[PDB]
Amino acid sequence: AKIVLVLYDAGKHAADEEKLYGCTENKLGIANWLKDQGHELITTSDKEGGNSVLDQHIPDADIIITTPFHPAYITKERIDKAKKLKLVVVAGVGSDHIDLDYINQTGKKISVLEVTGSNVVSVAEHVVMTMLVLVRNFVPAHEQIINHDWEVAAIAKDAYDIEGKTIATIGAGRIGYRVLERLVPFNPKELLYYDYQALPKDAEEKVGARRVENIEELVAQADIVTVNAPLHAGTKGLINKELLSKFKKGAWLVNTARGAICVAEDVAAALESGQLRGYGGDVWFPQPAPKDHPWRDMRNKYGAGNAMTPHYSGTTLDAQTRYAQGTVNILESFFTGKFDYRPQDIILLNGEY
Amino acid sequence: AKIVLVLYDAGKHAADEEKLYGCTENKLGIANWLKDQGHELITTSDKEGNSVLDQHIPDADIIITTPFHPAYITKERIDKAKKLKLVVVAGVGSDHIDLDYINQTGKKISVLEVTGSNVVSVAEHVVMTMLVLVRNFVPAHEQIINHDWEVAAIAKDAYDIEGKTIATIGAGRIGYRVLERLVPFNPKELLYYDYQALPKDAEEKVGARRVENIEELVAQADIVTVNAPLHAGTKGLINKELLSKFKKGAWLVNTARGAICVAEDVAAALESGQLRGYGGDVWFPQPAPKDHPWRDMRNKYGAGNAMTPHYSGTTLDAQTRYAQGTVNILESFFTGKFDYRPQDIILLNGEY
Repeated sequence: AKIVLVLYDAGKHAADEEKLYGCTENKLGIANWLKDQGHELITTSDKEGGNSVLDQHIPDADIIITTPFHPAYITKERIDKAKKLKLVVVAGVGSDHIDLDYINQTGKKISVLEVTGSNVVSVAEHVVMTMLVLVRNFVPAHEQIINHDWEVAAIAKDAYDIEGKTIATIGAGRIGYRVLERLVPFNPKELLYYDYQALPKDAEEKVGARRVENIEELVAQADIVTVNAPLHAGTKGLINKELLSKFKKGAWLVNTARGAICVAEDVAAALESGQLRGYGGDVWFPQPAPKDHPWRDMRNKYGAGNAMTPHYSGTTLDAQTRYAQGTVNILESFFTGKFDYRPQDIILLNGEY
Repeated sequence: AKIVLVLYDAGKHAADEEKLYGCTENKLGIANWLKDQGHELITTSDKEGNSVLDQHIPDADIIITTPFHPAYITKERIDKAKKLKLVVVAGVGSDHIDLDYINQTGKKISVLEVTGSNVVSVAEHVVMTMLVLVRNFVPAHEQIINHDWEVAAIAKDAYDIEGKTIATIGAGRIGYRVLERLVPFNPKELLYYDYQALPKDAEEKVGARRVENIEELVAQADIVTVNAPLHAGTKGLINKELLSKFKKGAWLVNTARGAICVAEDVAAALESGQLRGYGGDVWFPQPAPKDHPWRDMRNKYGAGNAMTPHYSGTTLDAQTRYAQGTVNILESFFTGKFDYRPQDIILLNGEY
């Protein structure tokens, strides 16, 4: 079987860290396994333009493996040319780069699987970390040290404890809930959530969570807001100038979900105005963020309140090990003809939901 | 009564933030409370050198200090303080007060601090610092603001805190609250070393296992955090010998006292990879000199440093607790009820 694996080139970084499975140099740790089984593995980061290594191999690829961290766009056009395509894998979680709709609507016999649950802890930790960084004003504090300064009042004047804050999640899916779980022993004033359906009463109670009917009422009472929902018609451009005006004045906002859920210039304005005290997270639109993206240079009135990182929260080394293992499991399920996939991993099975 | 309150000048920052109580400009938010009660308040930052503190010491009934800008209540000052009845720390930490001398004199001076008021603030700082180091946040943010984007450069040394073995040296108020906050992160195990056991049911609440000696503790730990007082057993505890027994690539956090570490030994361990990261907000000497080795030290990747100035206990939330607790102490004294919170007492009329 011919497998096309699309990942980024990690360059010298792959040489520094053998556990960095998720790059072209290290090949998810599956190269020898595939070779020993008689399979042909094409690994490439070249995924854009008709001339690309990806497109060269598409016509006779049996399997394509992709990553949200360097997503090969498995478009209608590519699917149509992929005459032997049987399985598309996401070595991680997130599938917007694959035209699931097209596969399902046509009824093409193509399975699409991802390593469900493998990303969740990593992102949830990143959220709580980012909350803490922002609320406790860590960034300018650290900057003082490395700049050979020491002016405690300059930091203290905008530093709080997370204790006694009201904390709101937009979305209480796997990540949102794991964030709430992690926030419990921090003794927030209250944990709150908005979602299209309720958490079960026992789940709500385990984290002391209260359901708020609408986002406007949710954000109005929240010291801290975190976005943990997918990008869709209900969430695209959700965090805009209008909704931001409904936030608590000097609220902190974290988004490790999708960049497009925010209107980027609206967030920058709100931070600079004091409507937000801080913003952080690792997701951008466009992504990778251009060098000029407003979220890079945006600061609050004190020159802080920015806890942005490149998009990496779900690709820690621990997450990458789970992605690599999960990819092997999926591939073994396929190669053996068992198709004994983990039910949660199945996005489409031979084109069906 | 005459109350001398020794803080620091926050300058323009005091005007920026009204909840910044711990500075001379804002006078713990007690200046009017004190005047309304008929007391005289002297506020100064001048504590070195005929300094203003020294001018007022001879007839101060009460001196209020802050551990963040400590006025040293020295042997000489105790001698000169003819009316001294009460010394208060608007916060927690009494290193700057010669308690041994006060006790020795037989003078009826109470010394109180707002016990418990800094604990959550420091505990949060610890867990934050752990996450920042483990998840490799510092170089990640630096990329963004440097207009770069190279995920692999960050990911190559970024881990989840989940599945890590985490150890605290000391399981007192801060140490225990750190452990409590770590529980839902699913660590492989939470461990502690201390001179006394956690009460059984507190031990079981965080799933902690006691380790009998420090060497054994640090040898199995992915992350170590220092939450012990500075004394004979802990001064220079974290030296090159002990560090060489750390798990290779461990993360170390210290928000307790700078002097529990040997500064150059920690820096050496970070540069060599014995530590993957070091963080915390305590320094020795403090404030840190401009070339203090902990400022510039990095792991081989140019990261592994999550140092801050000494501010974890200075958050606005803690400062509110300090101001309120200082009111509580003062009013217990003023009313002559002396109905102090038992945990606030360091000396009661000179006695431990």
